Amino acid sequence: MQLSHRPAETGDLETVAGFPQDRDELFYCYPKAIWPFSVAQLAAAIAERRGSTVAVHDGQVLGFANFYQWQHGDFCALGNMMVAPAARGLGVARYLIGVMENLAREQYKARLMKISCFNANAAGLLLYTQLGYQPRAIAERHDPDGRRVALIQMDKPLE
Ligand SMILES: NC(=O)c1ccccc1C(=O)O
Repeated sequence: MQLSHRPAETGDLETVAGFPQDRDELFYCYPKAIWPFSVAQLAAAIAERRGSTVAVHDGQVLGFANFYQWQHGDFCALGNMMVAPAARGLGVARYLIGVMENLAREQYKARLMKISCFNANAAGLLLYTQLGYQPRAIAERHDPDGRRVALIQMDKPLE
């Protein structure tokens, strides 16, 4: 695994929009989106967010993330974390989170990163825990079927 990163580009959109594999996966990384995901929905998110970044290995875009909140001197909130199915479990999310932490520090002078994770996403909860994120609160959300879910709000200091 030899990873690099760069800002997302329009030519990346179809690849990245292909990463969520079902309605649940889309919900866990973009709960406002509607299944099926699309390039137009992804581009609309990018336009209203900051710091949209891809991770690349062996000439392939394998991961994407951005910030859905950003407050200079204060914090950023990581969003839209998506990884190519074949590249799951291989450190791509871990790598991108590190890159986004540096970007929050550098671009926003952030002292904290916030990550919100839906309760069903065990893999995310475990990874964010390995990376030093701590749970702070639990908020109620509703999934696309109107079922109540729990959004675990985590954070981590950035010095
Ligand atoms: N902004 C959110 O409500 C959210 C919550 C959990 C995971 C991802 C996101 C996201 O849209 O990026």
